[PDB]
Amino acid sequence: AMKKVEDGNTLVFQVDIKSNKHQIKSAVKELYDVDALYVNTLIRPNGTKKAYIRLTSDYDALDIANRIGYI
Amino acid sequence: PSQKSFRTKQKLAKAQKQNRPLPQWIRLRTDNKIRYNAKRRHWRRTKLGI
Amino acid sequence: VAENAGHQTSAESWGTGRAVARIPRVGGGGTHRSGQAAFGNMCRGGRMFAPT
Amino acid sequence: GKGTPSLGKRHNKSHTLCNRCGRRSFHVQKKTCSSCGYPAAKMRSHNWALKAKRRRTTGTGRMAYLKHVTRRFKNGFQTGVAKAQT
Amino acid sequence: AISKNLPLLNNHFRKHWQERVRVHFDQAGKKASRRQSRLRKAAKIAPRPIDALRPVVRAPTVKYNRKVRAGRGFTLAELKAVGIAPKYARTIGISVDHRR
Amino acid sequence: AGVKTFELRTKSKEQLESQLVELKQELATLKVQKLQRPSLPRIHTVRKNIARVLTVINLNQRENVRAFYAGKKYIPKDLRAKKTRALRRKLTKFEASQETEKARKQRIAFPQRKFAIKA
RNA sequence: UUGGGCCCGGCUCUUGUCUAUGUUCCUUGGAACAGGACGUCACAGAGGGUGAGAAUCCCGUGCGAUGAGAUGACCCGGGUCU
RNA sequence: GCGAGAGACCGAUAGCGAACAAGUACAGUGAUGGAAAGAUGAAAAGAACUUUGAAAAGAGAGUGAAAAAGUACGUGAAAUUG
RNA sequence: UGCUGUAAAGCUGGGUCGAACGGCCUCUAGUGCAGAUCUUGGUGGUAGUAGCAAAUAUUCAAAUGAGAACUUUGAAGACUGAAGUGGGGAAAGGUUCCAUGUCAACAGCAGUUGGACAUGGGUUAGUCGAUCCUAAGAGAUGGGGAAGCUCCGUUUCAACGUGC
RNA sequence: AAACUUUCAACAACGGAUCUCUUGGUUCUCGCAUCGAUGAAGAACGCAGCGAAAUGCGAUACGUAAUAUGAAUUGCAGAUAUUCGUGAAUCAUCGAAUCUUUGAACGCACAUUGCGCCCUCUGGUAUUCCGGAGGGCAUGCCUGUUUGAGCGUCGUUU
Ligand SMILES: [Zn+2]
Repeated sequence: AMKKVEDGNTLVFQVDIKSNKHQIKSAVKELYDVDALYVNTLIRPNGTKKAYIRLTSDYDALDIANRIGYI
Repeated sequence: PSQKSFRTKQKLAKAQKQNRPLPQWIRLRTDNKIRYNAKRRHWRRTKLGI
Repeated sequence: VAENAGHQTSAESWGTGRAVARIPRVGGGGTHRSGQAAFGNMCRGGRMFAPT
Repeated sequence: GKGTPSLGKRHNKSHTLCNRCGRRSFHVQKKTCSSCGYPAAKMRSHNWALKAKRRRTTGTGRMAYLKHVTRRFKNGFQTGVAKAQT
Repeated sequence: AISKNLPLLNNHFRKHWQERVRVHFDQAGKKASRRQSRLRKAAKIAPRPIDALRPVVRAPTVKYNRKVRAGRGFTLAELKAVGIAPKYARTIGISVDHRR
Repeated sequence: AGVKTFELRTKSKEQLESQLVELKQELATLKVQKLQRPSLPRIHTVRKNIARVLTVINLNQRENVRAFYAGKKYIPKDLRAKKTRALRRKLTKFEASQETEKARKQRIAFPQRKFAIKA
């Protein structure tokens, strides 16, 4: 997941199973004030939903990851 | 198969999570009687029936 | 004793010709109870003779 | 070839999971559960299968609401809140 | 099936009789609870008596003519002779029988 | 053990919702740190704090609706008594005590007397 | 001969709190709750726990006492207002 | 069903099928079928340490009243075996 | 270790063991086993025996390791021979996928290897499918049967638009 | 004579009988009347600092409030936790709540996490399109309200 934060400007989040890409795009905007280029989602073999959120070029995903605090 | 329903895939997720060994700190509890997980399941041996 | 003790089985005799005693036996498969004798006062898990 | 060779041709499920009882007794083509009788309003149950009633009856689940009717009855079906002592 | 000089019996036990066997294990318990019910009923209405006054009547049939026993209620004529209305009589511990 | 429910009951709608938001970012921050600690028992305290603030918000809003409907003929069914289905179908005391004028005249005319014997 | 409404009681139900007398001496034992000696209480020598068979070590038991909540056109006794 | 008190009842192949994560594991397409399985010790005090061994283990040692109680645990019969 | 009794049996010495148990007068019964192709559990002889023989076929060296017929790498010898022992999929399975560690059990020899065991990781869609359509058919409604569970019927003896 | 076979004893095996226990069962008695459209019984999926099950619970998820009580919990860890106290633990009690997806199961459908429509608010240059939040839309029957239909029918006017 961290290779995507660096290379592809993509933030990887665990997301609620009931939420769609419209709600995920709004949520990252409201929580972290960041614009998503797209949201690619995925339901994992353990039953949880994973979201690949690529940010627009205006945002550097590595800076956002440090701000959240997991890198 | 690769083409599966959501309801099928949700049952297969629970079956994976129930197929773990016993956490070892549980054997240290007072009046503990469980020595191992007695409900293990191997894919080739016992089928899920889903 | 319970009125139905030893009689909560669908056991049926295999009949003769299978080299076993003609006592009723549990059907089905996949458990170790399957094929075991039932209903008899001589049988483990059967009902007692003349239940009280 | 009615034994081992014919047993190799089993890949078409006659039953799938039932929405009411979750048991894999829902006949696909009949659209009926052989266990609970879904989608009929009543639950399938027979007096010639007393052991089957044991397997699925009141007390075999959570009784998340009947748990507390006795305790609510014993208090006369109170309305209001408990009063703090002075 | 029929052997020796014995009386011929009529033992009516060819149905599923064992499903309808009532054994009165609760005879003493019912006696005690019946006594407690009787005390509660008496203490509720004391000093008013628990029993209504019953008449005395001849037992029917040529076999019980000689005996006399307690009836169910006093007739309307009998209460009329003592100047008590049946509606009033029922409220002062007297039993009424419109049928006799 | 987190926030005190009696302190929460003295707050307005705006203050309770503001504290709920602060608690949720704290829980979100803890879940990020849980990736590395990984054992972080404080998560339990914040989770029960969110439950308390949500409880107080819900309870406070429910006496407001109760006060609005107080004395009204029709109120929401979740604010009605929840005895049992059968006890709700039962006759009220007024309906159960209804009596015909013929039956009321006879009850009054012939009450059960109080008396004794042997005097 | 006689209507109705409340207020305190009683009854009924549930529930809280409270209560006698050895852990004295010797022996065995890892442990005394065993044996022996001297006792104590008992309206309590039911039962359970505690390192072995414990009334007296602990919880209880027995005896009652005293609070809280309920409930009742269709239980009664008083008040009190119509 | 809920709440109690009992017994010349059974005592783990008995008593409910189930004294245990039992209507569980498991079987069957399905209706359904359906087990086995309680006991170290008062207390893990569940054997530190040394040594041989790749390791499992063994031998010393240690704890314990007892290791003729080491979890493959009270007692430990017979068949069968060295 | 013996004693007593015709006997069923009773008592006793030694060893083992660890929490209850017996004699006598009576009461009571789910009260006595060699058999029932008895029941459940356990154990033998057979017996280190039958056997582990289809699908052409393996060998040398090095590495690893306590240990190599079987693991890895290299060299060779072979085979499937494109209607494959190749490369994908549908059904079915469900994590078997991948990496790391790992050998008690399992892989009817072995095992350092594994679809085993343990810990983690992994499945990204406006365009590929589902989703939509109707097929044989299934089946509500209005009705009509049926004591009823329900049966018939599919626009049907209907005032049928959640119309545009 | 060994070996081997058989018998016996001691010790060690195999196995789990016997003995002794017992938070279980069985039977009898006593007392009580309380499921659900205010959504039951049941099902599925989740929830713990570290849990697979059982137990509990429902995105407020091994629980929230309240009342009572009064120092724990415990296998380890840890307070932005607590101790002459609004205070540890507590399904002790329990009257306030929360209660996912369902299920008689109710917008339609369901081998699909498929497809609508209405109201209010809100984002995207929008009465119409796309997104989000909240609230709604089943059937039979009863009482009532409103709007209607029929030369079924009464009165009146050409
Ligand atoms: Zn079903």
